Amino acid sequence: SPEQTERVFQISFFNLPTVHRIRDIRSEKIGSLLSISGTVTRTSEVRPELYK
Amino acid sequence: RKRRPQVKLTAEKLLSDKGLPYVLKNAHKRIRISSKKNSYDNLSNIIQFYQLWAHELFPKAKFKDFMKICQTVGKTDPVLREYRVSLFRDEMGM
Amino acid sequence: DPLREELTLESLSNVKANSYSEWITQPNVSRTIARELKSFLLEYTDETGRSVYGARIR
Amino acid sequence: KFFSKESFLADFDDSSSNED
Amino acid sequence: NAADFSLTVLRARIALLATAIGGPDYTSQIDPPPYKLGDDCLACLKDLKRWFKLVDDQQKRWDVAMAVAEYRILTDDLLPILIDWENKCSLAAKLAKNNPDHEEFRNKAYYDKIALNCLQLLVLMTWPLIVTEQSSSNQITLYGELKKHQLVYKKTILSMESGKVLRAAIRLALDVIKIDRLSRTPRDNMVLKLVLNFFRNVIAIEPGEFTINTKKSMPKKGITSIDTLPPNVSMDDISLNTVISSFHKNKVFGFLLTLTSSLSKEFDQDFINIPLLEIMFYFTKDVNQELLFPRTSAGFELSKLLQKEHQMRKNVIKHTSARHSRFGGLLSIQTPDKTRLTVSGSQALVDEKIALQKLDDSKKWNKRIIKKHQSVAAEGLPNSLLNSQTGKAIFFTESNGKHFKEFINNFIDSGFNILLHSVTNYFTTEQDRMVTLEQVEYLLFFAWFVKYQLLRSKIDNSADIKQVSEALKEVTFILVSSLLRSAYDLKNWTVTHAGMIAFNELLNLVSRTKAAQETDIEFIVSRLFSDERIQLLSNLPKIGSKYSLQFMKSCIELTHSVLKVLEQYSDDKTLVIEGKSRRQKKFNISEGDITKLIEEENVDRDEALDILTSSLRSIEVNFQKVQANYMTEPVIETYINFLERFRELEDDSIKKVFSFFHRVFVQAKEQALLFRFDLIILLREMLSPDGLDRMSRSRKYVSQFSDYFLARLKKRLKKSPAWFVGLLFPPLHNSEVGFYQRYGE
Repeated sequence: SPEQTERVFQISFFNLPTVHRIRDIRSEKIGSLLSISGTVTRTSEVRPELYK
Repeated sequence: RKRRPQVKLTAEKLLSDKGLPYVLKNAHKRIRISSKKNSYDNLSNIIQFYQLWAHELFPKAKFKDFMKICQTVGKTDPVLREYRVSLFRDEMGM
Repeated sequence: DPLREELTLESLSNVKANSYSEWITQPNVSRTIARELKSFLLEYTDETGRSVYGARIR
Repeated sequence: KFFSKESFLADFDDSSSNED
Repeated sequence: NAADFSLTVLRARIALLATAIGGPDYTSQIDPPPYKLGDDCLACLKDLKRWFKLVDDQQKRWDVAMAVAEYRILTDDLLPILIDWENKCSLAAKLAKNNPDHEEFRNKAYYDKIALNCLQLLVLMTWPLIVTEQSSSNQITLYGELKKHQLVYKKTILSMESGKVLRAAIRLALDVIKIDRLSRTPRDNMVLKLVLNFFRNVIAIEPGEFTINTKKSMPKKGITSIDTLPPNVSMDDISLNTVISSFHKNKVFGFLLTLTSSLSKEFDQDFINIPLLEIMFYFTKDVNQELLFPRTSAGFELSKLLQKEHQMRKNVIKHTSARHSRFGGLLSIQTPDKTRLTVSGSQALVDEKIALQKLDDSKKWNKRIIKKHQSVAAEGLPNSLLNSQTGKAIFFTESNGKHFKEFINNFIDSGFNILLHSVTNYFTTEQDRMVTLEQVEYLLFFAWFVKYQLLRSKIDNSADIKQVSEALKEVTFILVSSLLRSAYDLKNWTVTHAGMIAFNELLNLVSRTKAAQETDIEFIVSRLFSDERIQLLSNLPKIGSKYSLQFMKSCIELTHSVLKVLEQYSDDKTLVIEGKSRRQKKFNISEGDITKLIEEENVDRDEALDILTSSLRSIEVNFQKVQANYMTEPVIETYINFLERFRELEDDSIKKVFSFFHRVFVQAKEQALLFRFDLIILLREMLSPDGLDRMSRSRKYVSQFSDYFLARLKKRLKKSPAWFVGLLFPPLHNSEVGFYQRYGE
């Protein structure tokens, strides 16, 4: 196994004290930890991002 | 093709009516340093009159850049030097 | 010749390269896979006793 | 505070033995 | 097509050699595959050494290094060989300690030779890459990629099962050490130098620099990144925390301690005196000593940092408009000369200062600011305190910081004195042949360990300051002063900065030893301030303003130390100093005077003639003269330029600057030096809510100095209106009116 890359660790923070609605989303709290309940209409293809 | 020279701070510019004679005419009237005011308000009042004088004299440059070009012209121009010694000589003559 | 001198199968298992494609790109190694695959196509028979790839070439 | 070389050899061999 | 054909045949031959060194033994079935040496493999090690000799050295090429690096000879061949030798030798040493003469190696000499050759390739391939001028274009083209491959080398060395190759290297060293001192050949001490050089390569590897071509104009996109990192290599792997962890786990620290403490009694010191100092410097080039003493606590400092950020964010959003961007507000301001100036804003509607800051910021013409372009990086030198930002902090962990503190404490308490004495023995004969690298690392090693012992003695009374007592010998005085003087006369500015740091810490050590005991102290303060060195320290601030921020901060600390150590002798008057006499000082000697001095101080007359000559050049200096020599206008210019960076600096540097401003403006009593307008603009910026924090202790003395400054300013302008011009311009030099300008008559 010669190919060895850095592992892309993903951090998940769950169990927030409050949940927000889509109607309650404001632009004053971007970059902040939010929880949103909703119904998915459609999903997209699992596509590759260019990460590094 | 020589079309235009870009303007800089010159010896004729300081010796105009709007310049250092304006400073001698109105700086003692405008500048007020008081002990009741705090140092921020006193320093800003020092900066404010000179900033309005700079924006009337040479508006192309920023104010710190204006002080830098005044330092360069004061080191360079001899007419400004003899005017500066003439002010001191005129006040010690009286 | 250094571009022509080959190597062996346990030296092929030893990668000594950053990626797979840079290893396959390397020349003498590329001729080693070339001769090994030629030996695989020429000398593959099943339990019956017939070369499958010879009949496939035919 | 002198550090002995024989103490470093002894510590090397002992931490080879059990490593604590 | 000769060049690419030669390149591909060279890469093919290195690939064949890398396959010919060894294999992972896939034939044997073990869950970790044990590394097996190839047949006739020591000859392959000699072929790699021969290739690195014949091509890389004389022919001025670096193609062999990348040809090795892309085929992973260090990653996959040398390190498994050395680690297998280390593990086998450790197991054999255990089994031989329990029962001697059982389970030996079959071919131990062969394994030792191939281990030594692998360590030779580790030293030869991880050598520090310096590219000076007049070098080959191949090295200039290949330098950045080879630095990245060396970064991969350092990560792989430190990360492969927590660095067992360090244990292999110290085992190769204790193969030499077990032999007696008389029986050791110079090749064995050269093997010791090889091990110490390997450790300096492991420590010394740092990320490279991003070099750009400035012939073409810079486009509108500009520089998007200056990252110079390989894919799998991060900044955490390269950093010193992993180095301290891998060194403490593999007992590298005890090895360095036991070679430093018995350097004179056990080892030939001339072989390993210089790599040991290089190792100490490569630890201590990027570590600040104040941060090593920390004085929920992480959360405590975090909560204080969020309070500071909250106060700065509140001061920022004071200027922010309450409404949105398209909510258009136009304001027409008038001067008492009747005019109309229009500004666009909502916050600027009410207060005049935000509107005038808008009118200053609306201009799109910027003056030229010339740059030195950082020519220190052109020389071959590592990144250190002379190159790093003043706000750069090394973030040691608890265990790594404690291990580093223990290692530095045992280094000073065991063998800092012996190592310093050996190095100042070696360099005082090699002073005219050393390039800038050894001068910089010697001065930084001396200054760092003197400062750390000073700080440890200040914090804790258990430590003794006399543990750096061999810093105070005359030989180190002569070496540091001569290095600083030769750096100044040749206009070399990196060694000048390092010597300025070393002289500042030398004066700090002298001040600490004088404050502890109140003697040889008058002798050494006469020794340092002799010759023309007072003029040297006087004209160092006059030339400071052109150079970088770190040079200027060292000018601050050196001038503060000079004035603090010279203000102690203001009343005691003991300022006898060896001075340089210019014209004739010849005196007809009297042998009766000579013989009565022989009776007086018990001396031979040849050295009494020496004393009689040296008494004639002795002079006395005035401390008021020292202050008045320091009060030149470019000194004020460089201190005002240093106070411009008041956001980045801590409280101590601006405390030193405002203490010198108190020295100028209160004590010396000439005030026209500080009556310039850049100081007024800077004081407005510092005293604004956007500048210094109100909770910080710096703003108290900044406000007090500004109050006293504007009091004297309003006194001077009330007594004389012509100084309204004098704030704008540099002060006047005509002798008929200059006395009235400077002092008011």
